[PDB]
Amino acid sequence: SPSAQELKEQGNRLFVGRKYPEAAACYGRAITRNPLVAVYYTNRALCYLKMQQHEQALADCRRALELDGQSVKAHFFLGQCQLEMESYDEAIANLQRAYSLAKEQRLNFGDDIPSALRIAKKKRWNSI
Amino acid sequence: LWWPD
Ligand SMILES: [Cl-]
Ligand code: NA
Repeated sequence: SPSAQELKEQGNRLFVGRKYPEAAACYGRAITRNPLVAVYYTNRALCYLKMQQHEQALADCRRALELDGQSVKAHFFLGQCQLEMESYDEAIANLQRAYSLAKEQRLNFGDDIPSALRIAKKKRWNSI
Repeated sequence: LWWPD
């Protein structure tokens, strides 16, 4: 009878193995065991991005933010969802918030957040 | 960033 934490770890292993629907299902099993852990939802949202299920990813990001309003990954994945759904102004806001939160939390993701920001601004402009 | 936690 795997625990929530155990299922999260199994889902992580499937994700690295590129088994994205299987990983998403595993994170769902984790949520069943403990639905109050934001990371399970942001992990599943990442899977949904890999699966082109943007609306499903967005909903998971919203669940995560209800449980951890400071989640860098929740804001970043939300912005990535909104970018693919052509909501550029919201995408920029969420990616900027991810940047600020990562700075506040002393997290170093290299140029990954600035890079995404330039896409959303570039795409916002190219749409204009 | 692009990996699960
Ligand atoms: Cl990947
Ligand atoms: Na996509």
